[PDB]
Amino acid sequence: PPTDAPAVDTAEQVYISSLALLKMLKHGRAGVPMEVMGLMLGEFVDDYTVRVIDVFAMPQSGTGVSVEAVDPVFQAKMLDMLKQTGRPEMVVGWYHSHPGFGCWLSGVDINTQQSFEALSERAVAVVVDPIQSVKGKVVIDAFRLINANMMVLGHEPRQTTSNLGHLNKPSIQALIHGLNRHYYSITINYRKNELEQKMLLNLHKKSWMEGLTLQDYSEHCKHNESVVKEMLELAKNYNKAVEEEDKMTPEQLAIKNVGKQDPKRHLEEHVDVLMTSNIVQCLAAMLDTVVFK
Amino acid sequence: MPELAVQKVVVHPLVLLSVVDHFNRIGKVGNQKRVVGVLLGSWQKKVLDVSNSFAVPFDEDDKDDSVWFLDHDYLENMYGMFKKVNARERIVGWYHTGPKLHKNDIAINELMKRYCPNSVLVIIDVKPKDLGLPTEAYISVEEVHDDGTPTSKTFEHVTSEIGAEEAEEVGVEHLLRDIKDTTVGTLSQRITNQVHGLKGLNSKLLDIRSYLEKVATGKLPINHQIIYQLQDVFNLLPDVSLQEFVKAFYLKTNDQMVVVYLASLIRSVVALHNLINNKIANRDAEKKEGQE
Amino acid sequence: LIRNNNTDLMILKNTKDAVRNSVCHTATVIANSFMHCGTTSDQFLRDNLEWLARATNWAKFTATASLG
Repeated sequence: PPTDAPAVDTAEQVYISSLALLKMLKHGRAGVPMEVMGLMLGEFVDDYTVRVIDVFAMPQSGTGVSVEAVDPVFQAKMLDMLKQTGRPEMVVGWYHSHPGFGCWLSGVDINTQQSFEALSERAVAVVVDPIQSVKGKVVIDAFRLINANMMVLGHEPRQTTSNLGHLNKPSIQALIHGLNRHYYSITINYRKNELEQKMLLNLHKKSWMEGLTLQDYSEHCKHNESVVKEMLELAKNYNKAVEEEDKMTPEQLAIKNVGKQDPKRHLEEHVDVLMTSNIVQCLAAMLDTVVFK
Repeated sequence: MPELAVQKVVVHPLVLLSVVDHFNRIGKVGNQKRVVGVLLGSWQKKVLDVSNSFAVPFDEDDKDDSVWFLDHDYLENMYGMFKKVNARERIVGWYHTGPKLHKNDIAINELMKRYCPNSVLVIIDVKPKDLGLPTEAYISVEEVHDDGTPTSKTFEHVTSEIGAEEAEEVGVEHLLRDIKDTTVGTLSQRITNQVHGLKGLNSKLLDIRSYLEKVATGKLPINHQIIYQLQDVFNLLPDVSLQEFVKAFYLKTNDQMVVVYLASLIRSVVALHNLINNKIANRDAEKKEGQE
Repeated sequence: LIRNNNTDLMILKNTKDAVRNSVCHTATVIANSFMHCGTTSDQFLRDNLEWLARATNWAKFTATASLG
């Protein structure tokens, strides 16, 4: 070469701002049966990092992911309406849900993204599973198609851009020709602002909650009554368990899972609710005696 | 309202994040400014469940109060844009980024009311500082007064809080694994509620004290109503039935201990039996530690 | 270093043969960058110019630096 040759190598990452993610989850779970889709608005820094700052849905038809209610006039109209708010943003990608199963791209899925590849060259297709994502990590990947033609022509070991890694499996269905023929795995990050963090952190307005109140003292004796009688019932069975365990080997006390009502587990289960209650039950009365003295 | 058609206004976290994102959209040199959006939501009882919101181009003079602009046409376009994406998303009110109320607000409340009666304000903060929730909800009612002054559009406070869905829940969950709050167990959690509660009463009362001190001197014309209510406060304080109350409160405590005693005792016995189990497992592990 | 290279060049031919797939190509062409440090030996490159053509974008940045 007398001049540089085409290049691609890149550890592509997506920042999804704490705002966006919540909208993708919510709106995406709206359509468990018929998955929704949405445009992704934000900026595009250097060339290693997509910055999705915000998203907004698109309408649909009533069968699935049609692109006859993915009107060019919808996204046109909206883009102008968000310029007049104060968002000089452009389309960077398109996300949808594949609820209930693995974060992969289907034939129509692939094909669709191909259109966002002609219209624009920088497109990440981001995937959210509002069902499985529940509680914990939040299953959410990202994918970008890869030129299958160039792969056939000898650039098959030349679709390796320099990404980091962490391995997947259940989507090896279409990821064995996905990761290794049709698309690949981008990696996801977040940006935990301190203002958003001090905002969400709020979940209780207590200046009228506990400590300025306390349950009804006839509602509270009817509670103790019940528990401290259940104590008796469990107690008896507890003696009957302490005679048994002595005369048996731990394999038979191991598989003892018929009527869990007998053992310690329920005297602990109780005492920690009872106590709790009551202690504090306890302090609440005293504290108010001085506070509103 | 007198109507039982409003009471618990419940705002989901993504709204909070949405107004806090809107406050930095405008935020160039147009910051230090009230910014306003419309609240989309659903409701069917004593609730106004807020879910979605989107900024509406809004301007306001910084010394006048009749010079405010709000692109209601923009609303009658977007409102339909979002309806076309989710049915069941009427306009249940509109939010105003604080820090507190402005005389101008009532005016706005009637250019948003041309859509939905019952519209509410939801003052959200752009600065974490309060220890209660950054979400106060007002309604535009009107009343008559014993003094004989003409009817008015005032603003009346209704209780507020934030709720969630499974989606919302999970996103927030995910965003607070840095600031862990789950290491803290039950018992201590509620002691926290009872100290953090005094942290509220303290500053609320403090605010009333600054107000009373404000009219007494450094004059600020008296509003008989405030002082009225402020009398009911000092009649309601628990006092006049002192001796009897004492003799009773002591008794109910006595009970409370009786049951704590029992609790801690059982707890002890059970833990000790646990210890016997350890010792015997240790002897039988010592027979194995020998052998070959 | 030049007068006493005591290392076997038949070990690195098995590692060059086995794995020249994807990033591994870089890895091997840095093994030499340490296996012949200071001994001034570019016989991995003079006699095997096929991997310099196979070299990606940045494997060309770590093949011109293996001579420094």
